[PDB]
Amino acid sequence: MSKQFVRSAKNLVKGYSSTQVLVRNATSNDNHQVSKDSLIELAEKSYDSADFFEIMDMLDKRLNDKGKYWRHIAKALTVIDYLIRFGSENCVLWCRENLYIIKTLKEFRHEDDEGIDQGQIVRVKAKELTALLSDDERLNEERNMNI
Amino acid sequence: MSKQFVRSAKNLVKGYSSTQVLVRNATSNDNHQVSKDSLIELAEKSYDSADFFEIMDMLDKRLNDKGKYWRHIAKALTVIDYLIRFGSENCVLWCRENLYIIKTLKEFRHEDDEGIDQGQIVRVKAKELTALLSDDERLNEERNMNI
Repeated sequence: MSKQFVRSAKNLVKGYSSTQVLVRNATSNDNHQVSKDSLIELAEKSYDSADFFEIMDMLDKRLNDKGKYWRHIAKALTVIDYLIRFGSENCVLWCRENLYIIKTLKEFRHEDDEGIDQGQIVRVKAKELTALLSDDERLNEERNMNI
Repeated sequence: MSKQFVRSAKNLVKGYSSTQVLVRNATSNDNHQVSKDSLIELAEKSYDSADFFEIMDMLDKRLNDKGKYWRHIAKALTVIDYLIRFGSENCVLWCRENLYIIKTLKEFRHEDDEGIDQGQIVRVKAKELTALLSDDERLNEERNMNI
């Protein structure tokens, strides 16, 4: 039967739009962090009312991932970082609502494959992130010096 | 209000089709493993392009199950074995893309409440399956002599 579309056949089954996929691509399961361009492109779609909502929800679905998928949670936090600094005000306030999800990720355990502390990058980045969040002074200044 | 038929409602509320239900029943949380009949049924329905997609996703939605459901992950693997061995070629190529889910299952931790680990049953069938999967020569010979 047909062949190379099968990658995109998957996303259709679950009903992911290209915006949901670009987030799913940005938070991939490999190691390469997030591409420099993908972030500003998600920064643009953060203003787009429809896309915006698709983005936020996908990160929350990515933040509450298993112990095994440390990289989803690793990349997700860098994405959430780029939006609160470059994207819309909508982005910051969203995080403030479900702030407990980030505070919980401070303590993430995954030293199982096969002993290496892989889940520290998750802990540290979250702690590093929410530190930037809770303060009001350092937020508004960074945004003014970006746009 | 009603009695035994309420079971079907549970599968209704989540919007499960006949095939989506047959997958969940064969790949249930019992230790009896799948039925030989249920295998060739899902192998046959694998040819049907409508059912074909439901199966893969329901097998995928069951491979990333929690620690507690070790029996789901085991049967799901042994199911994919039958389809890569008997069913439509479409199935095999599906697996080649979501190989990241298969590769990671080589290791899997499950301390078993009573004090055991199976645990390995999940680990081992994965290792044994992908080893069969990765080879191009073993596949093409296996199917031609079965059809």
